[PDB]
Amino acid sequence: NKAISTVEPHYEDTAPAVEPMMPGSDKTPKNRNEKLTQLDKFRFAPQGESLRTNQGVKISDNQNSLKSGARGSTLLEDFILREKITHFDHERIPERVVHARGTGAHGYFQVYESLASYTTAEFLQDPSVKTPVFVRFSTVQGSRGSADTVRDIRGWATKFYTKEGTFDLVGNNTPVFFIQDAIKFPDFVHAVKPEPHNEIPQGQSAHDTFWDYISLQPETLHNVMWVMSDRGIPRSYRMMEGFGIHTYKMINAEGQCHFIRFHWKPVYGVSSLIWDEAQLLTGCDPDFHRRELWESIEAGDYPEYELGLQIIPEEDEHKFDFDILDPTKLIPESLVPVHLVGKMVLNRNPDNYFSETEQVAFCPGNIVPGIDFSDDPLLQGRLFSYIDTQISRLGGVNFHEIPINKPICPFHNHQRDGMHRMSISGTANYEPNSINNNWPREAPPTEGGFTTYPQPVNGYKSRKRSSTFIDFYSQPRLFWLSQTKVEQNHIVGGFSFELGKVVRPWIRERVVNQLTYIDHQLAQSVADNLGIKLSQEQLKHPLPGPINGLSKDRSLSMYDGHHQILKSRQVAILAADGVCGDAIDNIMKTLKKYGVHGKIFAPHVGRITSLQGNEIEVNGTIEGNPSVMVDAVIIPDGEDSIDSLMKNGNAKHYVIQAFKHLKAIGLQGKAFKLYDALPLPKPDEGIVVGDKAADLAEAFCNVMRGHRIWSRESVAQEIAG
Amino acid sequence: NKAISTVEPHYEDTAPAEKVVEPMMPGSDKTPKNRNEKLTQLDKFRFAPQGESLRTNQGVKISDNQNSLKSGARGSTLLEDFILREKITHFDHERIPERVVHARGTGAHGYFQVYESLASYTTAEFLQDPSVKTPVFVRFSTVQGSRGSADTVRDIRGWATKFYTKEGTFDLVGNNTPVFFIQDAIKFPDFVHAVKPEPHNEIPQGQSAHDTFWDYISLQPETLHNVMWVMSDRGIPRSYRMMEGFGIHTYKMINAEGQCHFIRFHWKPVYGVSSLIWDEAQLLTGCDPDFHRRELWESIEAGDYPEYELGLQIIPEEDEHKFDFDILDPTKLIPESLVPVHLVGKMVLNRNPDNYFSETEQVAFCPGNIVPGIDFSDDPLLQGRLFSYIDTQISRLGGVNFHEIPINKPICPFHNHQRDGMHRMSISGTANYEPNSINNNWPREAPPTEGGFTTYPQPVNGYKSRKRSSTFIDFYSQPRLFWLSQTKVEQNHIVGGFSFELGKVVRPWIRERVVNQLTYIDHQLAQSVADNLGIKLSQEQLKHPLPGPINGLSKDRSLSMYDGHHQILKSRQVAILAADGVCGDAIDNIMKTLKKYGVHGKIFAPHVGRITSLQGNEIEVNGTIEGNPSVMVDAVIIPDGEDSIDSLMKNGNAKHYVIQAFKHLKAIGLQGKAFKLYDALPLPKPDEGIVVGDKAADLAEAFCNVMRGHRIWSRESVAQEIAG
Ligand code: HEM
Ligand code: HEM
Repeated sequence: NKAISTVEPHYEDTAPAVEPMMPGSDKTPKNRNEKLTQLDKFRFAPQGESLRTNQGVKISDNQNSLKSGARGSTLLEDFILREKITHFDHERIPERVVHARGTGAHGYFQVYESLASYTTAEFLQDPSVKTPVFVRFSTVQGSRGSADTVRDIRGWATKFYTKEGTFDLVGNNTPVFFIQDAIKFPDFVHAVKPEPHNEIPQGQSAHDTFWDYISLQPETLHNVMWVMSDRGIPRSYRMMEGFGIHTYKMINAEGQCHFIRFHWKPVYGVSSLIWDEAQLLTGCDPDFHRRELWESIEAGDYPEYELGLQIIPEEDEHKFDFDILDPTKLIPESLVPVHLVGKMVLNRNPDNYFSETEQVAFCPGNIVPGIDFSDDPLLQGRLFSYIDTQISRLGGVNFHEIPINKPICPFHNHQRDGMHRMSISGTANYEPNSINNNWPREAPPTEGGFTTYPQPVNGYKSRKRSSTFIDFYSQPRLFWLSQTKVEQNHIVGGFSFELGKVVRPWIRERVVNQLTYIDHQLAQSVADNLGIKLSQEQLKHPLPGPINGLSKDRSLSMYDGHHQILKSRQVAILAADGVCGDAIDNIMKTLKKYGVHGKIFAPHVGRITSLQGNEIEVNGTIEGNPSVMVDAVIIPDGEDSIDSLMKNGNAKHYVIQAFKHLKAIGLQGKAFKLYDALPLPKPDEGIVVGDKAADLAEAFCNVMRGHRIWSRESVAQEIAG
Repeated sequence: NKAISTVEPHYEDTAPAEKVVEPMMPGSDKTPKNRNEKLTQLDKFRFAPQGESLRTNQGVKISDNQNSLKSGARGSTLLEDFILREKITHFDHERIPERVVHARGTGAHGYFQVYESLASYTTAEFLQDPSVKTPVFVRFSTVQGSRGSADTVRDIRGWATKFYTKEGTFDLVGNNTPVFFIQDAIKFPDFVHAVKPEPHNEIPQGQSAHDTFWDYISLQPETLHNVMWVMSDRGIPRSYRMMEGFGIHTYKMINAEGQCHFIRFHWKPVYGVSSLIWDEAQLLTGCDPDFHRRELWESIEAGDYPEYELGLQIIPEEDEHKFDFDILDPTKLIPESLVPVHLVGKMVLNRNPDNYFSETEQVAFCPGNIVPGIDFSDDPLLQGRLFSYIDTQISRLGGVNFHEIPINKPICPFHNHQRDGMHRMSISGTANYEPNSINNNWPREAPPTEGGFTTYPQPVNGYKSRKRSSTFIDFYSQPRLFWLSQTKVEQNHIVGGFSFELGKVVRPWIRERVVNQLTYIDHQLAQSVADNLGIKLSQEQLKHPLPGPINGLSKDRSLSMYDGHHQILKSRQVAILAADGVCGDAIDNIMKTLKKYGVHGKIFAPHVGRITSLQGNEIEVNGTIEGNPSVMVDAVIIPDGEDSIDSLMKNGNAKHYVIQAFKHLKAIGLQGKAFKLYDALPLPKPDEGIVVGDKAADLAEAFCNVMRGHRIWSRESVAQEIAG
């Protein structure tokens, strides 16, 4: 009778008589902006509402097709079924051709002080204006189901909804790109994408065709160095840098042009995973970066970034040992410093991933008055591409009427029709007209009408790479020389693991040969790893010289040049029934004092009982949340807890793995027994042992500030875990 | 200077000269002698660029593929650069929508052969003549995840087979379990939405382990049977070569005399049924998301061709109502010990695609694509499916002419009066209506006795109504049947699947409602899962009524993967761990003993290229220990060599290799000083799955015979304690 009712219409309440992830409107409705307010009209509230067809007809039985009898044939006249299945059948739209895998969030931007001296852009004029933003973060190679923590460039697209136009800063998490001229983009992407016969491999550049292309195109080496480094595996989108890469122009009210490069510097520091850890994480949480960003917004650890600019007066364009118009060159911050000019806060998750994140459309050609393009030949080709791709991705030329894509300022023009036209126009569809007195009207430049800066143009129509672009190794060498030794090793690790998966040996030898033109130690280390004998002529290949008297730049090193923030990090607390309850409380309160999140992982979900008899709510099982998902591990005392964990292979392995991943491990009291029973060397600077819980946790927090125990790395390679 | 030359047009060779296992290649490169009538049809659409110029799509030679046309070498890019715009345009529009379900998939060409004429059951031409080789294209897939998601997830596996027969293309569109989750097509979007990533955050990818899925399960007990299958190890197959397939639905077959037989389709693999274990499967998605796709492609390049026997359960029309379940209910299987499976033919997949997008991505299957001799039953799930596959393909493949895409074309004639539509390839020149006289009514209808399709005149009696058939209201007997048929090991893995999945469900009332549903299936099942979830079952929950036997059945052997099916040794993979100083003759005798049983040995060393034996000889290695962990192999063997052992004992991944392969119940072979490495690990007294010997070929022989059991299940209780 009750089983019978589950296949009959459901007319009664199904709701029962720490919290899950929820839509932003449910969880942070108080965080608002002008764009979110515009989106409210498109939001729905089915509470108290009947289930209905798309035409507004109430449905009585959502459990059964209309048939010729209870056991009969389904009838073609069932329009309810056919409308339902039909909508389902056509849910999917094409994924982005690159950066298919991504995640989005709303926030706002504030300029610190008017930049009128350098630009007329309205969203950079008034420190009291809160300019809404939408940001999509992404990887690049993988399709939309691929894993978050792969080794890849990360895309970083910010849509500023300004009162005089929508401006898109479409950048990456490294300051250079792989290629110089847009014409090569499909060649480079085809090389990195899965190979066309077997569509293997997903979310990895470790295959023949990528390294083949690298080996024939030395311009790629600079960005390859970045992605072979630990920059290629950020800990979190909240903890990477961001760059527009291209040189743009900035025009002020006098008509004076400054060359400009955009930056985002994360308030939460710059931190990365390690390769083995990253790869494991694609296994146990392929949504790690999306989830972490979603949950950091719900926690209050709101992503914050400072917008920076490198500012170069027009007359200084030719004073560097590199073309500022070359997208494989960066401008070292030692020569041209980054002025922090404003701040972005991400503070609201979307309600519907598809409506907002999937359908959002960015393009670098989406500039606003006060900003202009440069002759960077990568950027020039990009301007064509973004609008064109969106024609098929979002089904036509009205994608700007999709609510996430709408400006918040007026947008009157003479364009008409196209697929899924939302607007209803009633005035003259041509300019000049008199029948409507020529409204809407062109705006004079002094009124905000966009104009192009009158840069001089002298030359010959030609297909030719500028001779000033032909420098392929000096910046890779500078970036190498700027790394710490641990960072250099991980670079060598990156190249060797990736080339290890290249089948054709001549491709690996050809890449190693390229490396001998950057640094001989780097080439030698990779070669040794690949069983490659380097000739003496190779060991002696000539190395590039300093760039404007520069051979290192500290800002190019994650760990020596940037800060590590303790706040918002995650700590696994391993505990079973019988754990010391006061220990847990004391650890928790301490973690919280520094803004760190303690997660209780136990052999079962629900609650565990402390030896004091109190119940403690568990955050998940040990088996479900392995050590790769947390920054550090702490184990509280309690005889029955420790004994349970020592019988648990996963709990023992949790400690071995975190050790090998160079993470801080805290051990209280009898908990050290567990460490001592394992095949692990004796405690080092990152094994905090103590009897007092509060003391131990304070010391444990202090060790976390260092991010990882780099000195452990040598012995870590001998650990069986 | 060479550096300048790389940014100017490339007019010279780039391949290497000489002096020098094989990369994966388009099937036309590696297996051109594996032919069929379909591949020959596809030969017309292939191209040899060797010695050809680089051209626009209009055929215009390109002189400089390295630079946009600008106003000067350092100038602005000109709008007039049609070469650039054409190339970027096409790239900008490469992607098409993924399939709304089973978006992650792999395809391979092959052929089907019937054993004997099935004429007494069906007129279907491809089941009439053992001499003919019917071309097939198969697409295997997962269900939930998008196109980039990982192979070895816990999911149902899809298995669609397109038969290019001479009187029509027939699609058998199946899954790797014999039942489905839901009874009626109208529920399909609800179920799929429930299992797909949740709509606010699109989390999680390739997992049912989240609240909305198990919310749906707890409210729709019809789902429970197929949930048992996916929570078992059926949900993590070793290989698409080592799983079963089922059409699930009762279909009809119709012989030339108009007789109807109710049937159900089966695929039985020659290479047996073998599954991964969960911890292993999960690690596998991290180190190789392409694992099944790669394995299938490499199996074909190796000549370990996927082989499957088509099977038929056949039920005379008059037996329709004789079972303790409705044979039109797709949450119901027909136990093979009530109605046996009759093997009637054999499929072999023997060629890989040339272009994944052209063939695998663009192929369209639909269970509405039957041929004369086969008809539909009133299964209310199947009936809805007929509508969806054509409809979905209109947007996925860009319109109603997707049948003209080469991979989709039939190999027989196909004249009709359809016309136009987006990307019409064929050019028609005759009357476009029927009846016509201006072309004498050609193409013409075909009489049934000539092979024109006809529906078998099944009686239809009822009232127009939306109602679930009373005969479908049995949600718990077949889950119980399935549970009681598993070994205790398989039962434990089912409990672990429920517990891991429900462990990731945030809302506790959903976890409790599922555990409650399990009390109506088996009290011990519920209790084990409730223990792992911190749920205390009430006395009234443990006294919930359990269902009775099914036509006198409480167990069916075929429903157990390891008790009721075969393990096959041939085609399995073995890690041979070695470093510089390995005993060369041990590797040779191992390699040759493995070759003897058709087992592939892989030398994994601390570095790619070559290791040198103590004898002094160079050995090409298959890849690094680091880049090829133990989850990628069926078993591990460590040859002798004091310098090799000494190296691996300092390698953290080589030691973990043994530990992990031990915990994953795999067979481990150690020769001589190799055991020194084993004893130094935290592992117990060597068991039946550790083979130790000094003589290499002796040890390999005993090693291969231990591989015969697939996994060492008796080791399971101790492996839990082993430090990961
Ligand atoms: C400096 C080099 C480049 C950077 C930093 C960059 C950055 C990005 C980013 C972050 C996205 C993802 C935007 C999103 O979330 O929706 C993206 C998308 C894309 N870019 Fe690039 N890109 C670069 C170069 C190129 C080039 C040379 C082309 C080709 C001309 C190209 C074509 C595309 C296309 C077609 C998309 C997909 C746009 C869409 O579907 O919405 N980009 N780019
Ligand atoms: C017996 C249960 C079912 C089985 C065994 C099954 C099997 C499959 C398989 C294997 C595929 C992937 C085919 C491929 O490789 O391209 C598939 C795709 C699909 N199925 Fe199902 N299916 C079932 C039920 C349903 C239902 C009830 C619906 C909807 C009413 C549905 C709609 C679809 C759709 C729309 C696709 C995508 C087809 C395409 O894009 O070309 N299926 N099904």
